[PDB]
Amino acid sequence: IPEYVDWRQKGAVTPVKNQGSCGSCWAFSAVVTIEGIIKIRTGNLNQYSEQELLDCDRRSYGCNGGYPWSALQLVAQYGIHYRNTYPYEGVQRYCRSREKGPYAAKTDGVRQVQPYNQGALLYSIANQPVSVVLQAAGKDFQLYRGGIFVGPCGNKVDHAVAAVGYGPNYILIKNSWGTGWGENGYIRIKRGTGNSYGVCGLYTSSFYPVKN
Repeated sequence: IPEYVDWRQKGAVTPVKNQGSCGSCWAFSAVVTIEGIIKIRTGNLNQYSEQELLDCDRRSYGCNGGYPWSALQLVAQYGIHYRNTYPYEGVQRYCRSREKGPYAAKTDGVRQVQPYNQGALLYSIANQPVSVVLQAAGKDFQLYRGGIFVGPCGNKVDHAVAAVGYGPNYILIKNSWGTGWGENGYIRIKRGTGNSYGVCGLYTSSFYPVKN
């Protein structure tokens, strides 16, 4: 695997979104991984619906959090519509899949990366965008405005984000707090320090869709 990976540069990543005041990060995270794998496998770059997972994943808790792996499982079971056909509202509603016509994409399964392993995480990113969790509740993570983030932060993971690249010393993360946070909505988190949890517990729980 390359020294540098940036899926944004490769055309596999859509504009940064803002989840607003709804703890819909799980759905935002899952959707980056779907936009990424459809681009990789078809060549087409589309945006898909976070709102649809929010409404329809009843394993998850709407605006109160949820599971990127449950959302990924849903897109493998049923599929997902374009963002355009099912736009974000930042509130949980009725699942309206049914009323929007056929799904626009569907995957062939979900896999989990071996936890607590930087190497296994980096080999995944080299292949496609991956969904990861980290502790976002610390003031330092919240007030970040740029540079390689080294903490401080614990490992009480509470936020789902998408890893879209890496370099020699960082893992490149796409957040869902709009442009106004980090480096135009992105964070570079330090890697390669020998910490097994990863900085802000980044190697805790990482999944990605499979598409044949």
